[PDB]
Amino acid sequence: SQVYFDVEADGQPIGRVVFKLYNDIVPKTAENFRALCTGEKGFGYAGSPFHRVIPDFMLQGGDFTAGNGTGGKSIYGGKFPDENFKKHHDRPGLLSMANAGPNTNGSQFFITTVPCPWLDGKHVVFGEVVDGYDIVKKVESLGSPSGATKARIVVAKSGEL
Repeated sequence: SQVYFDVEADGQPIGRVVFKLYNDIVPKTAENFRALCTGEKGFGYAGSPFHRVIPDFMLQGGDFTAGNGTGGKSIYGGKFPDENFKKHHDRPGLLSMANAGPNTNGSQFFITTVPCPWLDGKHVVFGEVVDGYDIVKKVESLGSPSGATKARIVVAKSGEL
């Protein structure tokens, strides 16, 4: 599956980021993300913020309940188990699940901007950027060491190709 994000910084349009999901390696993790992009469950990522952007590290988002890192939920109810760890954080431009330790996957995710081998076996990798890596770069340059954002960066519209 390929899904997309239309990103905006303080009401202003930046561009569309397109992702391919590893639906034949991590089918349940890729499905959570796909369904949250389309909003077909009546809830999902449209309108949700990138609440934590660390330059030369990653972009963290997906909290569509509270917007600050404390919320969000998966399509299976609450949190779900780590599906597997077959893919590694070996290149920039990967989608990987945020969590609160083992088997606590919900809706939060991050996008890497550098190889992160120290996250292998801790975070489930389920996709990569196939188009718009330059909008990831623009968003990244809006962050800070602390993760605080210089602008309100929102996933204004999301969907599936």
